Amino acid sequence: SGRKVQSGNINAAKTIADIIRTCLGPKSMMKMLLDPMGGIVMTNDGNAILREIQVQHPAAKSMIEISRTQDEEVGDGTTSVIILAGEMLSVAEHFLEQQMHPTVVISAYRKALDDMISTLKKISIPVDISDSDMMLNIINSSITTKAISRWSSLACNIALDAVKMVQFEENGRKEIDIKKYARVEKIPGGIIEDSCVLRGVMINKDVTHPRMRRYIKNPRIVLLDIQQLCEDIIQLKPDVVITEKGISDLAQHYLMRANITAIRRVRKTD
Amino acid sequence: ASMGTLAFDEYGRPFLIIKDQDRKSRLMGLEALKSHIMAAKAVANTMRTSLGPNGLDKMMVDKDGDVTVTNDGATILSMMDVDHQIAKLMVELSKSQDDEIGDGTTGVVVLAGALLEEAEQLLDRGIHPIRIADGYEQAARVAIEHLDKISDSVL
Amino acid sequence: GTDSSQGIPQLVSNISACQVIAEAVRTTLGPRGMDKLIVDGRGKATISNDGATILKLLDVVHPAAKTLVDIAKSQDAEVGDGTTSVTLLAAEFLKQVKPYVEEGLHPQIIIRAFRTATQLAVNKIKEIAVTVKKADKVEQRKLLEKCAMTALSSKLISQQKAFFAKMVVDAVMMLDDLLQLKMIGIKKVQGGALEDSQLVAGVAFKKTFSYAGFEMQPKKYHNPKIALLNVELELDYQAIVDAEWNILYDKLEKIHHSGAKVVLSKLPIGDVATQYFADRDMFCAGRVPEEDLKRTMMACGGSIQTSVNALSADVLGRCQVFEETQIGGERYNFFTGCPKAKTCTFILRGGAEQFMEETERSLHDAIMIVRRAIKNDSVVAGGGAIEMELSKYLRDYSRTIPGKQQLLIGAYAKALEIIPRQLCDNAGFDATNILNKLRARHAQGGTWYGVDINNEDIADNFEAFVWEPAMVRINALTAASEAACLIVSVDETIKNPRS
Amino acid sequence: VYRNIQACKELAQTTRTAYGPNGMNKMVINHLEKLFVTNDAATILRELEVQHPAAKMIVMASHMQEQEVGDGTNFVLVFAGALLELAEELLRIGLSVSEVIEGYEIACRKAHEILPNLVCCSAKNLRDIDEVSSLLRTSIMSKQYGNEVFLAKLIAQACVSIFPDSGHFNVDNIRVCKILGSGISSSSVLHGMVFKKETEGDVTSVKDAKIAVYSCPFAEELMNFSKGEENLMDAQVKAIADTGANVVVTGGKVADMALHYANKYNIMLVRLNSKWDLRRLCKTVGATALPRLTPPVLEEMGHCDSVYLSEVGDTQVVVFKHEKEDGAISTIVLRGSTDNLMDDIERAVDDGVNTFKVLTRDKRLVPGGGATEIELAKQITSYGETCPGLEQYAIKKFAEAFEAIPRALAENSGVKANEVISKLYAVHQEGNKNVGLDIEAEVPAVKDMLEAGILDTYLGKYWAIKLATNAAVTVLRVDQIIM
Amino acid sequence: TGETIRSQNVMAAASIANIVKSSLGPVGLDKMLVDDIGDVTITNDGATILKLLEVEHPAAKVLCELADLQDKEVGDGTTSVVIIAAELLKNADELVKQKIHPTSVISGYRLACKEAVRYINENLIVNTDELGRDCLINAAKTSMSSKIIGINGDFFANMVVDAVLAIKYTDIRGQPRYPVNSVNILKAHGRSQMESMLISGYALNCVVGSQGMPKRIVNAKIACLDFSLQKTKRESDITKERIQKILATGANVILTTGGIDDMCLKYFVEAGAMAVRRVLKRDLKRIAKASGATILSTLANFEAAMLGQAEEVVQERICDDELILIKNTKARTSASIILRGANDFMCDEMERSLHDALCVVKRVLESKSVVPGGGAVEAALSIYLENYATSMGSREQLAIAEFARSLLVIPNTLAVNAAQDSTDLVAKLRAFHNEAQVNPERKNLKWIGLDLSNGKPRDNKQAGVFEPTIVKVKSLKFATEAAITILRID
Ligand SMILES: Nc1ncnc2c1ncn2[C@@H]1O[C@H](COP(=O)(O)OP(=O)(O)O)[C@@H](O)[C@H]1O
Ligand SMILES: Nc1ncnc2c1ncn2[C@@H]1O[C@H](COP(=O)(O)OP(=O)(O)O)[C@@H](O)[C@H]1O
Ligand SMILES: Nc1ncnc2c1ncn2[C@@H]1O[C@H](COP(=O)(O)OP(=O)(O)O)[C@@H](O)[C@H]1O
Ligand SMILES: Nc1ncnc2c1ncn2[C@@H]1O[C@H](COP(=O)(O)OP(=O)(O)O)[C@@H](O)[C@H]1O
Ligand SMILES: Nc1ncnc2c1ncn2[C@@H]1O[C@H](COP(=O)(O)OP(=O)(O)O)[C@@H](O)[C@H]1O
Repeated sequence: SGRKVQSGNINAAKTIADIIRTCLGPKSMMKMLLDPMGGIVMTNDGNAILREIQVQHPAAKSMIEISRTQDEEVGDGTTSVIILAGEMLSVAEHFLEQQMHPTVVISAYRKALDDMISTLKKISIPVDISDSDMMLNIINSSITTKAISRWSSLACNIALDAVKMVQFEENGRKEIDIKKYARVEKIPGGIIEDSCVLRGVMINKDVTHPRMRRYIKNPRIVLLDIQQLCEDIIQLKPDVVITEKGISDLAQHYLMRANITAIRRVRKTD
Repeated sequence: ASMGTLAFDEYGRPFLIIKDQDRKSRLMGLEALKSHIMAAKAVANTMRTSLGPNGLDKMMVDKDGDVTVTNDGATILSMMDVDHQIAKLMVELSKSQDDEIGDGTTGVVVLAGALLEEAEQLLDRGIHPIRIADGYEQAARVAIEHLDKISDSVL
Repeated sequence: GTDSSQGIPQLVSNISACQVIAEAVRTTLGPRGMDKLIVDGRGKATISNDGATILKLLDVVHPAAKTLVDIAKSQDAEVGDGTTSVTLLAAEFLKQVKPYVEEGLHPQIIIRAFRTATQLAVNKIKEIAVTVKKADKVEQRKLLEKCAMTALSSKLISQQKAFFAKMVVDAVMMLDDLLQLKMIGIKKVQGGALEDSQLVAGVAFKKTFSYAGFEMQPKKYHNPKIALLNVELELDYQAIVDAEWNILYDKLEKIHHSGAKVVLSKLPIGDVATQYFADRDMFCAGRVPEEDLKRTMMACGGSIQTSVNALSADVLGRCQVFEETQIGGERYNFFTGCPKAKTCTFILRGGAEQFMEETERSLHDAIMIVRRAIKNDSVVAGGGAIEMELSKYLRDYSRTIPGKQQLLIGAYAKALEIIPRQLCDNAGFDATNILNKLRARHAQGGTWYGVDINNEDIADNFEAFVWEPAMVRINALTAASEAACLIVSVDETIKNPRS
Repeated sequence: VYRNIQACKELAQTTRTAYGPNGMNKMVINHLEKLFVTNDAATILRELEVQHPAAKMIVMASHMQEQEVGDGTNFVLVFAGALLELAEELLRIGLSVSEVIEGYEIACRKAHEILPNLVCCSAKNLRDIDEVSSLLRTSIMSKQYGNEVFLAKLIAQACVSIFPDSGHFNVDNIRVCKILGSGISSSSVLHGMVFKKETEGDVTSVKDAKIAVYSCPFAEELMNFSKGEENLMDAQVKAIADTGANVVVTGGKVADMALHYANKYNIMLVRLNSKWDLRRLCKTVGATALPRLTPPVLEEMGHCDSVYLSEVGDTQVVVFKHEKEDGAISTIVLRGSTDNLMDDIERAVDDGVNTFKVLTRDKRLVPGGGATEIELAKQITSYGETCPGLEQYAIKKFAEAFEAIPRALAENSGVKANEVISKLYAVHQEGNKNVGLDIEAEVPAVKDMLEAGILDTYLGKYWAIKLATNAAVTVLRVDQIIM
Repeated sequence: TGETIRSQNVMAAASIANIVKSSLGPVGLDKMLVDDIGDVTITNDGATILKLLEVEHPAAKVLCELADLQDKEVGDGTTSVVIIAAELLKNADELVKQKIHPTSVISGYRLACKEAVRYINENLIVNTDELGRDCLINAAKTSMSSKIIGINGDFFANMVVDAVLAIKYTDIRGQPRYPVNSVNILKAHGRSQMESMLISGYALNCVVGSQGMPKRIVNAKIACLDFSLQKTKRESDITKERIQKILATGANVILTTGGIDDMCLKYFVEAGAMAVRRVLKRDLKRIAKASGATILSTLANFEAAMLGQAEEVVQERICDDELILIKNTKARTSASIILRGANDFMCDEMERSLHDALCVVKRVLESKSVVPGGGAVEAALSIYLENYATSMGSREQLAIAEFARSLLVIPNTLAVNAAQDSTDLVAKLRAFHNEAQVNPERKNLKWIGLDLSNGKPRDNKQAGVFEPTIVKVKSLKFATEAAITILRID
């Protein structure tokens, strides 16, 4: 108890902080993992090694979870956070030992972070938006030094369209964005240059029997989950209705009587 | 009871105060007095059977192995293996009585043992030894005047 | 196999050793205090109710214990017998500051607070001290006689105790030169009534087989003085045997020519030659005790001879008269009749053989109690009354001090309470109720209520004539506080063995 | 190298708590197993028989520091320990021993050339006994606690001001005579050298007296042997009384025949002489020892001018005064309960004497009580970032080592060191040099002590800083040795 | 092996206290709690700590359920009761160890508890009246302290206390009541936080249902509805008959939670109604109870009088936002607070501070009998009980004395958790309260406690650090009962 518990927490923190302190940068060293059966894997990624390693101390588990949840939040920097936290705790070593309460340390750290935010906002050189030259400079800065060195153009164009097909002007001016509504289609086959961008979602599923009309100049898609609903849809007569129930041939002709084209066996992901 | 107090610390860190109290012994007040009066039982009830005309003799052997049978109580208790200090004090009580009287060695030891035993079950009732000492001094003066009542002289 | 010598661990070890030292001699405080027979390991058991003697015979190896014992000895040699009190008080300070040093109270704060509380107590005691010296003490000595009563209260010897107190008090007026322990002694006499004890302006020493030469001395002699000789006097054939006879003849001639009434020789004088050595025509003795000598050079100046035929003016010098009478059927040897006989001996006349210890505990206290009453003027009610008053003052002043000194002074006040606690412990009464009543009465009712050893109840010990010198208490408390400060001021122990 | 650093760090930590007036006492058990209580760092370290050679180097550097400054050894230990423990983590960073050595040398030179910029010096001179006594309170507060400084300063300064001849001052003449008795307040000052004798046949008014120091101090056949012994003793005493000898000193006992022979020539029998006296008498009155009682010759014979017994302190002691310099020797008479607290008192007296001697070599003084330490630390750490290169880290670490001392003094006072050091460093920017730590307040408050007069010396501090830096540099250079 | 079982029970209680000791106070440290499966648990308050703590020893368990039953009564001070009980247990065990029989200990503890609880009633405060203005403001600011929002903080405190006192209920019992969910936060754009003023009633930022609303209508009957007025293809298309009937019943301002009608503008200007969308259900119930109405499952089958009314409705644009000022209804429950800034996210600190100020003001408004905070009460009882014991007389002197000493463990814990030196602060508190009774002139000094924001002695009656009397009384009684129950075990 006493200082010993905090010392244990922060030592367990420093250990997993400096276990991979070498693993960042364009010249990262490659770490060595072996399971207790002889299986061998050679890893160069901090997230992978932190995932595969097994540790028991609660502080280490908490910081590993912090890194893991920060991974999806921002992507890059997933190891710099761990290195920074470990180094800050290792320097707090010397103040914990000289008998000062953690409260003043927390206050000083919060003041330091408040200064951090302003200082970062100050020195940051401005950059414009969608201009090709420095955008490609950014691509070289971050996307390159990896296995897409000889295929950077496809990533560039995909990113350039992607940053423009997920715009959300919900509560401001396009400041809202998402990374999960992009209808990405990773289908193997052909040269890698076959990739392209198409405006609007597309679905891997369609009608089993294409003896029927699907394309209309004004597609009024309606979401839906017994023919009572089928002829109650006539309230407005949408041309296309998307549902999750199977359609028979007689049911398909009932849909035609209802001026709708339903779909079956489609997951919520679509 | 055993090992005194079993904490080994006040918070939980390694710590020690008494050197090997596990095989030592600590006595404070009543327990010590019980030890002394139990020694008094040992000496007195060993001594008692050599009293009166039907008083039998004793065989006592030291660590050397001396063969000794006697009938004078001071002689029985003279060379017996005395271990406890108050028992030894009773031994020189008998020695002094023999030196300045020469008779009645059996009486003093048995009387002291009886007084001390009755004092211990007095203490078992929760009474402090000063009162018992005062009452015993009063009993002593009463006995002395009673002896003086019926004294007699010879040639 | 536990090692603990770090600063705080060493401090707690030292003060725990002091606690053990106090626990050893807890129960010997007071007049009705009990004792323990301690054997030196040589077969000599020792009984002495005085705590100072117990520590003197005790041997402990801990450096903290050694320092505490040294401070106790220093207190012993200065005034009275407060060694038990000061040791208990210091140990109480330490055991009540245990829960303060155990969590981070720096020693210097404790030292400063202890000094402040000691000054507060030594200043607040002077507002309560009452002087009685002018209240008919030098003359009309009823109050001083009652002070003598208080040393021997509640005993059937009261009929003899009144006469013994008048005895010692008159001895005080005719020896009012700041009497000490060694200036007055006692001698044992077997047989006789207790009332028969009477004071002689001299010493008593029964003659033994190797003490005196022959009987029927000239008791009514105008100028008998002690003469000490460092030459043997008691009793190839024609070379050393005739030399021995010549030596005997010339020594006998020297004794006859000297004319000294009392003659002491360094070799023992055998009584088998009483008829052989009755021809000296004056008293001759030998194997003089050192105590008897030390009680005679200051009496009328006995001389020492250091030659074959040494003669001095003080072999037959000016001393008043010699006493030699049958005491209990056996003739003693009194070196009385001296112009400066500054040594009054109480003849222990009693029918109890084992009454020596009771006489020592009952006659040595009266002279000391009256001497301390005379020497100092301001006195305060004893029996823990002054301790309770000081505790109340320090407790009520601690809450008035803003700062870390508050808890330290509070613990100091709480530790000044053991004296009534220890007194009622040695009395055998349950401490809780008597201490409770004493504290409640002292805080609310009166400022001088103290413990009563006779009826075992709370009473105003000021009315019971329970006195004590204010200066003695002041210096005892100061010494205890200094001891506590020194023992708290320890950080590290360094031994660095030569081997 | 880390083992040497650990050893020096532990040694410094052992005696760190004794720094300043609020030093913890120490339980000192000597080789002969004797109780001893004290707080002086030199006493315990001189008793500490450490084993690590790096500890040997640092302790002998401290000894050299005490050689010509007389105090500050605790400071040099704390400072060197701080320097080494910071050098430990600097080496752990990955630096080289050499470059930190040059950095420390540069920092030491910078400190030496910036030190004389704190001028709070002596007022006018060593005279004005009261004023300089108020000045000399520094080491008195240092070793002895502040309770008794009021009298200790006066006793220590009145004695050293007896002989201010030609501006030359010496320490060996200053001695302290051990006189047990009443309380400390009864201690006083005297001129000369004090020791006691046995016999009472003493003459006070004595002219130039020749001191006779002894290297070796004190039926017919029976009568013949007694007469022969009498003749031999008479021959010995007449040999002693030759050449008109008037005073004789001896460490032996007395005898009735011996005193009769001494008074036959009307000569006092100085006996029970102290064991330390045999050669101090020779060095103080030009005396010499005698192999036995027959060969006192005038050529090998002492010479004292005044030999009279003094009853000061209610004790019979003979004091020698009006010597060849007529004021050189000047003793101090003490009074206390026991020798245990007497030792600290006399050590504080020695520290005061040494500081006064340093003042004789330098009338220039600097503020104390954490003032000058933090001032030098501020100056050096401000200069540090202005110096490009790798020596900058060593410079900041030297500054931190300066910072260490006020922290040690604070934690010895019992207050929170971090709070008081932060407050003091912050105030020192505008609350300039004269500010410093306050002892009395339990709250960590600062206090300007230019008015207080607690100002430590300049030359002593300069030499202490230089020698501690040199010691740290030397111990940093050694790499390893098998042990 | 095993001896003096009471000592082991006391040690277990002390361990339980030491687990929770450092977590007491707003600045108390957090704890990591680990179960068998390794779940994470971070908290400050000890109630949930003991809820999730895995206790094993029986005597410690007893303290666990005593703390639990303390929680069910007042929901606060469980840490304090546990710490007080542990301190009392260790003191009483010590007293036994110097051979005072525990029956006197129990009697003295009961007597001291009665004396202290009687002393509380004679030294409490009832200043939480209509005249308490500055104390309320500074208490709210202490709750809001350590925030930059304090530049305009005084105005926020004034408006929030005015809103909470105006919204005060009047129940059947008569004691003041306040609905927490009635008031809510509302973001704003444009001018900064320095201009965030009071809103007299609940306002919803939605489409302008009827801009031609009079500034103060004679009667505004609020008719909240869930059915939308949308045209389809007792009426086939629910657009006209429902609204016409609800208007004919008497309702004036008819509210539909769903979407608006295409032609509803003409209907809503001639009937004094408006269709306001995105009505929060937690706020729909609040406005229904403010007007006095209830949510309608369906309008089909009440509406003439069941639907509540208001005496004015304002339709104006405030700080670049048009709000539906359905304010001053039949019952004063409709209220809202405007938060001026850019968005909800960066204003989390100010809305949290407003919420905590609301909570503390609602706590101090009810339970008019109140006591000073910051350890003032503990110091006052420690001053009372020591003297009372000394004046009591019987064998229970030391029991009450150690009770008084144990009542000063809470200030020590507060001082430690505030990083200040514990002994100095508790000594300052006790010395300050010394003259609060010794000198009758310093009668107002009784309300001296710790200033947790800095760690200094300061009056808290003015500072407003307040606790209900019932909470502390029941806390002390529960602690004493637990102490008696444990000490009666051997
Ligand atoms: N070629 C490079 N030259 C200089 N710095 C680089 C280079 N590549 C990456 N970095 C730096 O390394 C840091 C970490 O980025 P990186 O290692 O790519 O991902 P992560 O932060 O997830 O480890 C970045 O802040 C960046 O500034
Ligand atoms: N014939 C007897 N009848 C009754 N009592 C006897 C007789 N002989 C001895 N006694 C008792 O035995 C006691 C002790 O005698 P004993 O043990 O033989 O020697 P001692 O008197 O030395 O102890 C005496 O007190 C005496 O009263
Ligand atoms: N008759 C008495 N009644 C009560 N207390 C007494 C009596 N006589 C002496 N005392 C107490 O004894 C104490 C002195 O004991 P002390 O001489 O210190 O014992 P020791 O000689 O063992 O140290 C005093 O404080 C006094 O209160
Ligand atoms: N009254 C005082 N207040 C603050 N500091 C003091 C005081 N008296 C002495 N000091 C400091 O104590 C230091 C010396 O103490 P110490 O290390 O114990 O002995 P030494 O003089 O041998 O170094 C000095 O540097 C001085 O600044
Ligand atoms: N700002 C403050 N300053 C001083 N004391 C406070 C403050 N806020 C709360 N307290 C104290 O905290 C105590 C309640 O804390 P705690 O027992 O941890 O709450 P809970 O019982 O809900 O866990 C109250 O008695 C109160 O005196």
